[PDB]
Amino acid sequence: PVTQVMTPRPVVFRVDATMTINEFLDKHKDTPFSRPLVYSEQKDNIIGFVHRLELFKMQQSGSGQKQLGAVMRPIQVVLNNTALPKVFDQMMTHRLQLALVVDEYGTVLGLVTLEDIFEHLVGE
Amino acid sequence: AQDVPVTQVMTPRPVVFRVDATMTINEFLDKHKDTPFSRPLVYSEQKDNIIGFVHRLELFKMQQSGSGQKQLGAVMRPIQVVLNNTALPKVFDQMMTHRLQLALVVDEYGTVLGLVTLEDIFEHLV
Repeated sequence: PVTQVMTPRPVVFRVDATMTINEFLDKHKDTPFSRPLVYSEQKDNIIGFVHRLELFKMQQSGSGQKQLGAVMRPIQVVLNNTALPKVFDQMMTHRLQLALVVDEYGTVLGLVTLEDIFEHLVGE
Repeated sequence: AQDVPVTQVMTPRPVVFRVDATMTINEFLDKHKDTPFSRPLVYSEQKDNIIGFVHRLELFKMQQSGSGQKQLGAVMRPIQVVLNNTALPKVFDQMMTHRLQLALVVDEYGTVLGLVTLEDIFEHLV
C-alpha cells in the first residue's frame, strides 16, 4: 500500500538529459522545485533526477559543460502496492532520495521522496 | 571505445520469458514449470509491457497458504531499467549501489531491449 495512504506527487519539473549543467544552473536559479526529473527524448521518458547542490559543485569543478544525462542519479521505481516501512527501509538503505511510483498496469502515478516517506511514517 | 555494450551482456527481449500478471498463482504454478528460485518476468496487458517480476518460491508459499486463487501481481516485485548507452562499469556500479540482481535494458526512448543480470555483468569484468 502506497497511494492508499500517501498520494504520489505529480512530475512537474522535467529537464532534458542533453541540457548542460551550466544551462541548468542558468535557467533554474532560485527554483522552488526540489525534485528535478531528467527525461531522455520524450518528456514522458524519465531516466533520472538531479540535485542542484551536487550540480553546482560539479560546475565549480569545471564540469559545467557536462550533460545532465551523464551525471544524473538513475531513476528508480517503487510499486504502489508496497508497504511503506519496506519502501522506507529500501530507500534509506540505498540512499535513494526519490522514486517514481508505478501501479500494476505499469502506469507512472507520480513520485515519492525519502523525506516524504519519513514524514508520513513519523506521523504514526 | 572502452568496453562492450550492456546490450551484448543482456538476454534480448525476444528470448526473455514473461507471463500475464492477471494469471492466478494456481494456474501459473500448474501451467509453467521451472526451478525453485526462478524469477519469471511479469507483463500487464501487452507482452512488452513488462512491469516487474515475481519469485516462484513466494508464489508457492502463497499457494500453500491457501491464496493460490490470487493473481501473480499480488506479490509482484519492481524491476528497474538501465540505459543501453551506459558503460558496463557504470551499470555494474548502479545495480550494486541499488542492490539490484536483475534489470531491464532500454534505449534512449524507453523501449525495452532485454534483461541483464548482475551475475552476468560481474562474470564479465571479474
